[PDB]
Amino acid sequence: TGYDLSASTFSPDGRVFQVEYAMKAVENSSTAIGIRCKDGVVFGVEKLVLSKLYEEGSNKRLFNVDRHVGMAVAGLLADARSLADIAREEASNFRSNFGYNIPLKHLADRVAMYVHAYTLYSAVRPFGCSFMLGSYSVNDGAQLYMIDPSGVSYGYWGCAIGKARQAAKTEIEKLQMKEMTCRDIVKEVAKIIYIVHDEVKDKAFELELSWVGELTNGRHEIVPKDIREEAEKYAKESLK
Amino acid sequence: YDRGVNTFSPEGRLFQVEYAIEAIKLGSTAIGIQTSEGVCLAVEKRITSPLMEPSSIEKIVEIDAHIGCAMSGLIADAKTLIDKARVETQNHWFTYNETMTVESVTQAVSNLALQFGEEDADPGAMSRPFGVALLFGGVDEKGPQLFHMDPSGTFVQCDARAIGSASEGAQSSLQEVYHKSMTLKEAIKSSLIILKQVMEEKLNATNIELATVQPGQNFHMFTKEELEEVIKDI
Amino acid sequence: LHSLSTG
Amino acid sequence: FEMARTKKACLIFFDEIDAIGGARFDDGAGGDNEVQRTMLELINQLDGFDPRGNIKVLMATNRPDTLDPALMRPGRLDRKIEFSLPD
Amino acid sequence: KRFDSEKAGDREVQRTMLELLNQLDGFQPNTQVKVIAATNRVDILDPALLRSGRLDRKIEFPMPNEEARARIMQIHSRKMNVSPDVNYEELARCTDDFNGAQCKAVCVEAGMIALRRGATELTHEDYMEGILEVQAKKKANLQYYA
Amino acid sequence: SYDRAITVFSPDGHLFQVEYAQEAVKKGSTAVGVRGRDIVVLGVEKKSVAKLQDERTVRKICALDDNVCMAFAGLTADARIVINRARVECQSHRLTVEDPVTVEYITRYIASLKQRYTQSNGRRPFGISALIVGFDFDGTPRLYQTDPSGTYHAWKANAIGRGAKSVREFLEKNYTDEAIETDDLTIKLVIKALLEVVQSGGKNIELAVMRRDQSLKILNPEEIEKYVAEIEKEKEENE
Amino acid sequence: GYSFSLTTFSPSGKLVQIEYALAAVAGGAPSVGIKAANGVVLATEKKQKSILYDERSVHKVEPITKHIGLVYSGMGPDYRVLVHRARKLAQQYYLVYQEPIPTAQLVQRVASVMQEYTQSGGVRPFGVSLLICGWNEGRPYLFQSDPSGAYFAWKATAMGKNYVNGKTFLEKRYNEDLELEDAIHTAILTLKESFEGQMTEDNIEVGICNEAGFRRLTPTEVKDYLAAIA
Amino acid sequence: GSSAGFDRHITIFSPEGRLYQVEYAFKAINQGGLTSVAVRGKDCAVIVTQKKVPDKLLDSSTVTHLFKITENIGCVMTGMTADSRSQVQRARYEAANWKYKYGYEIPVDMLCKRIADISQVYTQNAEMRPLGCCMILIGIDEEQGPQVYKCDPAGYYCGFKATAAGVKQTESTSFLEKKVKKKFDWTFEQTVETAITCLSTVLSIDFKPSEIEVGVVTVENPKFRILTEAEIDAHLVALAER
Amino acid sequence: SRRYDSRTTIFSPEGRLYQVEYAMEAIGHAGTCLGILANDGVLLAAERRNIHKLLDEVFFSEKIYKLNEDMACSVAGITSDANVLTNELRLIAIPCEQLVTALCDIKQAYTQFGGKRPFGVSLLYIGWGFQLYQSDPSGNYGGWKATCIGNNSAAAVSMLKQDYKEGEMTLKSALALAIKVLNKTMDVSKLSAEKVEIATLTRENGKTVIRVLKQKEVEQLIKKHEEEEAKAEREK
Amino acid sequence: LNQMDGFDTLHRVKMIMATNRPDTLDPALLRPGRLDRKIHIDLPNEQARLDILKIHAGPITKHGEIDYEAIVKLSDGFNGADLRNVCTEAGMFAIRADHDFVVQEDFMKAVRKVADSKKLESKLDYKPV
Amino acid sequence: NQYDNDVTVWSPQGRIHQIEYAMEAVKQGSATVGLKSKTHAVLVALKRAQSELAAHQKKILHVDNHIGISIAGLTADARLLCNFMRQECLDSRFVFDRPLPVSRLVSLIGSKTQIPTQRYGRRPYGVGLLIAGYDDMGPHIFQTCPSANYFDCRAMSIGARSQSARTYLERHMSEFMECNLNELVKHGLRALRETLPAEQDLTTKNVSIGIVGKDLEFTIYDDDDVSPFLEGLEERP
Repeated sequence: TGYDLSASTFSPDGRVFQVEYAMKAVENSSTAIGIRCKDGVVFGVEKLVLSKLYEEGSNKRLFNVDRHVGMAVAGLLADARSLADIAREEASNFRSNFGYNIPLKHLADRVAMYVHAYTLYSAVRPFGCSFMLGSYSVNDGAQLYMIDPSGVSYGYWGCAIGKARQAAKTEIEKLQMKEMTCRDIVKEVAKIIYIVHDEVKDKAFELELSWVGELTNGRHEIVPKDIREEAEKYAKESLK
Repeated sequence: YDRGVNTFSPEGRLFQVEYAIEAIKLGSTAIGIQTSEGVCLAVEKRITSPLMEPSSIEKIVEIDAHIGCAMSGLIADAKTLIDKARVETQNHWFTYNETMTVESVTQAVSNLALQFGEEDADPGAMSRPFGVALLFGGVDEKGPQLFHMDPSGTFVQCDARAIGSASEGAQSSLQEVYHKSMTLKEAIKSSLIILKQVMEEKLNATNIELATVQPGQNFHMFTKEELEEVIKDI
Repeated sequence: LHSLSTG
Repeated sequence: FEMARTKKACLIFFDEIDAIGGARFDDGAGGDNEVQRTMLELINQLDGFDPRGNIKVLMATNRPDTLDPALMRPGRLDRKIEFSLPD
Repeated sequence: KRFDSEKAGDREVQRTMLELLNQLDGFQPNTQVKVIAATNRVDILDPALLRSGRLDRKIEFPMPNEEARARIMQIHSRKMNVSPDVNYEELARCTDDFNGAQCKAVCVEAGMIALRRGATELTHEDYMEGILEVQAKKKANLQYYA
Repeated sequence: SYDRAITVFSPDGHLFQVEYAQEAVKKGSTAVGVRGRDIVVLGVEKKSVAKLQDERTVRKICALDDNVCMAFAGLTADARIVINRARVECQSHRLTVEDPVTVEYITRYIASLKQRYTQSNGRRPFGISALIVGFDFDGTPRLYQTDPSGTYHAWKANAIGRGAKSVREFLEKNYTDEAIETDDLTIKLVIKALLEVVQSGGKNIELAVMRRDQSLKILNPEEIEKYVAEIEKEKEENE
Repeated sequence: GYSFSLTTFSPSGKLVQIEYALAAVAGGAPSVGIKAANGVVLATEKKQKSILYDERSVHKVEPITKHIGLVYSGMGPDYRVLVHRARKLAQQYYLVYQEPIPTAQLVQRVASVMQEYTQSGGVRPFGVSLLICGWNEGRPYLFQSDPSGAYFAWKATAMGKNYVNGKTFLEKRYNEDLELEDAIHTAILTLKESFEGQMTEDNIEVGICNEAGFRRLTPTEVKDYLAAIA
Repeated sequence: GSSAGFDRHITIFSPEGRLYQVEYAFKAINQGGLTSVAVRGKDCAVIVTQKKVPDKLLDSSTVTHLFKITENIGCVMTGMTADSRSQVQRARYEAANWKYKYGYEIPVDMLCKRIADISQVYTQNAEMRPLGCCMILIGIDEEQGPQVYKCDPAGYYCGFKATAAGVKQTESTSFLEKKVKKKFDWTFEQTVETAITCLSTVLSIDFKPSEIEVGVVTVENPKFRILTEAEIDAHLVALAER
Repeated sequence: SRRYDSRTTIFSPEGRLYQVEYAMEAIGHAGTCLGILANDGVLLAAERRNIHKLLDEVFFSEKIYKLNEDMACSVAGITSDANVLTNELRLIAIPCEQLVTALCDIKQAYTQFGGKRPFGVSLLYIGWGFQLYQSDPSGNYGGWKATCIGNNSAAAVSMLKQDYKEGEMTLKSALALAIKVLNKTMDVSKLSAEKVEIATLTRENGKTVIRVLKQKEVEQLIKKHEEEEAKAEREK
Repeated sequence: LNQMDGFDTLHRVKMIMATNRPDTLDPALLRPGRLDRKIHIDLPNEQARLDILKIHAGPITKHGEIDYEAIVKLSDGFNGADLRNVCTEAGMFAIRADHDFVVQEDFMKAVRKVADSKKLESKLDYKPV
Repeated sequence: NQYDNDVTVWSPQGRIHQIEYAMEAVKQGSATVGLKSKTHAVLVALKRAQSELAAHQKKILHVDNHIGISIAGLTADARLLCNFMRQECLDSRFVFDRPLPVSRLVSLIGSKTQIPTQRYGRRPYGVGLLIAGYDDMGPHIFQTCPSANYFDCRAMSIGARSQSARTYLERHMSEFMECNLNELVKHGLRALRETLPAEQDLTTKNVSIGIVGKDLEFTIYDDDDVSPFLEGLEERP
């Protein structure tokens, strides 16, 4: 019909269909969840292996846009890495100009505006990835924001992006995240990721775990392998 | 039309590149042969009128004292590639006091291909691929060498390669008559024989161009007398 | 100019 | 297709199938709705709930890019023979 | 979908659709007849037809994934004399963006090719080469790549 | 800046914009160039000669330099730009090399400019074909033809424009060494070739010659009328 | 931005986008410009769709210099852009020449901008017609600049909705001996003929240019002039 | 509703002189499903908007269509959230630039005048689409007093005694017009109650002090403040008891 | 971007530039403009289409503009593009042919690259010997003794071709010819002075004088022409 | 049209007409002389969605607290058939887990599934002209 | 056919068809296999010749002293990417006096190849790369796609009929780590054999082997130097 070929064209119902197609690109990817607990934020990713040939760590959907901010992506991994570099340069510029670590609210509001800059012109296409930025600090506290292809950044307690986003949100709502700590939230994130995974459909997934909280002194790091394996065992046992 | 120049077909083909490759089949037939005694380049002038001067139809070009080029297709498009070859050469000599490898010249010319675009391009950037096919022939440390270049920027060394309108039949004849250990005179005679059987007109010392790059000797365009000497046989 | 725009 | 099924073996040739085989679209108005219904009926006859029978169809078109994806699907057009220009 | 026009329109087919809508969920609640519908383009349907009283469950049928493609090929190779060396997993890996009909056509064309060379048993090469036929890739001389 | 590929390859392998420019040339007035022994002659059909038209301003034969002049066929406005660029480069080459340009050099520059306009973003090809005649530094007369594609060739005699095919056919038959023995015979050959297409006669012929070590000389209408009278007289004795 | 012209010549030799911009102009609020012997009057129908709109917040009749003013018919935002452009051009002329720009020169520059928007790449013509009133050399000046960038010197004219009948009314109601107050009366009558409902001191905007310069009439003065009508 | 060419795909005129892309941008405002109401009083201006939190997972502290453009100027955004954030950031930049270049706080009318000038370019150049958002700015002026300005995708702008944007813009406009016809210079409490009553009556929600955001500016303190849930609850109880 | 591009500067399959032809069609609907050369001066006679009774008359001329101290021009087509071209003409300005060549170079460049629509304006230039030139949107210019552009240009050119005695004209005979032609080209059977615009360029005291005739002089010319036509009718 | 409002006045006969596309109706039919009132049966609001959910979840066998408010919050844009479908899908999730009752989690899954299925529906905002 | 003409047009299914079309260019290219061990990373490329009178097109390019690639697809785009990577590796030496890590180089190339996949009038690089390198982290095999998405693979294979090589690599992936260099090269050659038709066989003319190791510089072996690797493997069944 011609109303969806460009992002600079409005539909007669006032909707930019290119942005919606970019959102569907995100909805076609595997589910990544993130839960903001009492003393940090925990990111979990159901990173499927498309073949046994890829090494353990390829296509890392958990990024480190700063020393205190982690990024969980879902959708086009090339656009995801481009946005990860954009966020990295935004945090670097914030540190080089103002002299301190960028607040998660400001980093989210800046990367979201960079994303929105690609939803107005026919010279470019909207980003085909949605990403969650999570951080923790003693002053600001645990923060978790999600940014979609349109550029809408919203703070969250528990969020999920991917094809099993609704089921993951339903499982997340059962949690009393506002009271429990990271050491339990990692186990629950593993349980949710294992629950929403579809073994008869695309199978053989890897659990990518990361966190940022007071137990890491406000530093985003990959969850240690021992804790990750304990969470994996708990998640497998929870499936009976 | 709706398509841009930098558009991929569902089969993975660059549309404009394939369309430029189709332009060579309308060009005149050129035949290059590489032998241990040298590189022989031949091309048909395809004279369209007795009034046209054959000497002005230059389709074999001195790239440098050790390298020549035979072009087929859109000859006007080949002028830019020839100029870049002749300027890129003597720039290697300027900085290193040595003649370029034929492979290096062909690679430098190949880098020009695919350097076209519509948006996000320089004002001097080209708009379409070069609808010409080039046959570089020269002498370097690796002895005589013949390279074929096509509008896709894919250059490859060839023992004996035929481009142009009669590329298929001339290539088949080259495969039938080429052996690795043969003299340059045999190569010239075989190329002339293959040309004579594919020309629309009758072969004479005026409607064809012959050139040779031999070790020791320089690039040499065959004169009318030299052409008649080898044509008088066949 | 500024006054005209503002008033 | 009813009279084609009254024969043990039958061939149907659809010359210039792009006349009715165009892809379905919604242009606000009733753009090519009836022709789309004809194409849908042809598709249902080719591969639907009921078996087609011993009918082997054959369509020729110079505009295959305009054909509906459901018509260009195996089970309705299993073989796609390209009549490219001769070498 | 119904539309508003001043000059012409397909009001008769819309009347038939409105009768269908009334039958599905209208004045007389018919709760003894089950209704199943199928379509390729749900974006064309009238929103009154996609209602949650007429079509409660709208099941999406996706492209068969790798395991599904292998399963479909195995299903359609049951009545076929296939050698015990075909790698249906490899065939599934080679059939990206193939629907179930194309997966069945892969087996059909493999049988075609096995008959073409006179073999009485289908080999993995027959399936691999019939994948090319089902792909229907246009003829290309792209031997200058790499 | 407008950066769109105006000239792109057709699926057939053709540059359709170049072919359309050549068609625009084919819609132009017939220009004939003949390279003689010591003279080069350029005769252009004047299309229609309105009595109110200042014939000085509408001139399809223009001298690029003191030794080079060209006659075009095609879009007059494009031809003016090509002529101006060629004149500027002729002056630049004279400044640099301290030698008047050769016919090959200016022809090559014109063809290269045309090819650049057939391969640049946002530019349509020049819709003119040129017949460039002149004398080299050694006194050799030279005639060259360039087309909108950017390909140029040397010709003993040639014609461009609407009547190009028939005039070239005539020239292929009557261009002989005897026919170019003298300047008068060369001019008569040019006028005959133009009369093969021109209907009214000498009224629609603008003829300009160039002799060795001389500037371009435009023939006055009475001279062309005298030449046409000579050809008409010679026609009778051959019957 | 696009580098290709969005306004092109139709096969019938018409700049179609300019005609469509003129059609947009003809759908705007009526505007009347009358050049009297001692000044010019620009009147317009500044009618809102609700009382919630602040009538005095935005003005359709805006000054450009101390002696030049504009009133538009067409699209509001385009007129605001052209108002800023006209003011900037007037400031440039004043800075160069240390003298307020003549009305004709400002009209020419503004029309040049409007034409530039009919030929430049990736832009549409302004959907406004500008009535420009000024006072120079002890003489009044009235001009109309259309979307195409063409300017006309008008003794009296009307633009916008019902502008043809307004023009016909002005032919039978204007003479060169009119005074400024009678010109205001005639302009208010011209608006009233195309007006629907009643004209209050707030739903129309009137400005006048005389030897004292250009000034937009306050609502009280418009109220007095309207009470003069009835 | 005639069309000719790309008049529905880019901001060029239709045969009847309409910019369909701008009208579609206007329709994009209702895509968010939210309605905002701004009411101006004798010495105060109030913006109220419904905040929707579909699930407890969403951090309700971040779902805010009320943005503090400057200390003395506030705004409420209606429409696409990303375009709303873009317009808010641009308005903040323009306010800061005005303060730097001219030395005094930007007037509320001029802020939306500049924003509408920015958004008019989107309706003239074809390479970009208009922002599908509507800004309502409120602020206390030095002399004019309270000021409310709606600021639409077309580059149109006007002052308002009371305006509304979003899905229920017309019903709220009718309600506020009926209230204004009574010609009462409302006090601060009266303006807040009028805005809350407009939103509630039009939406029929019977608000709780967690479903609406209220931001006020008053002459006594010419600063934009977002009312807390207790402050909103006070007005809700006052409305309920009457 | 490619979707919305109209490709103004391209070649049609027949070798024509459609935008240039459409601009010429636009000029064909413009006001009639005449240019006549004489032995002592040149004249431009443009039909005035801005003939509304409420149109103020403040400008020195409507379609006739002064480019320099030696030249004048008249336009047919889009008036705003005419203003742009005349401003550029004044900026460039000099021999008449050089000025026409420069403006035509700009006009041609607009038809070769840039993607913009061409200047839909045809110009008639008069200057000082005395010379008259005509330029088209394509950038193709040509000198003339008598020429016409705009409405009924073909009929005017035929009338001049039949009536223009080459070489033997003064300013008076050329003015009479201009009135005679304009009477037939315009649909008005009377051709009042308010619907025409005559400007003459002549060499006086070694200086170029470009003067637009007053309405009284034009009425005198019309009266003389109608009296001569009545005298011709006296024969029949 | 001649029967609703024509030459013969209609006495003691009332006409109720229902449509979900009133934009396509003939202007004479929509004329207030024939269709005097135009009652907009709009999509349910929060309280209306709560009422419809309580109506349709009434006969559903449940144990545990049922927070209808959460389903209302996540039911934005739903219609009455949407909420009946929410109850039906909650019961269907109960059946799929082999249960004789419905809990709040089943309602959560049902409402999210119905919201997902709502993305295929085109424009519904149609009003008489 | 309206959603596939440009790289900035999202299809309604959330796919960019121009990117997939560029990805098919790699599938049109000749097969190549890159596999790594505990200490080595090797690439085996099956060169193709347009005609038997023309040389086989080179597929393995030397990028740096420790990094070398195998190309599949457009040779000119491959040369552009190889020049970019050579320049990046050279700049790393010029700045930090250290080799550029392979993981940190593939990231730069995946960021470079992503820019054309988002801007109007640009096209994705119609070349797929198999990068074999060695660094402090050991050997690395990376696969770079026209979609600008790269994978860190234990053993990858791209090109025409490369999925048979993928199957062979998956079958024998367990023994890649502990095998020596000769066994690794034999595994690569055996994997590449699966991409050939039944009648074809690996010869010196159409096999190129690029090897990088802990103490071994990246070296490319051709017809004369491939024989010490080819003669060991036995004839396939």
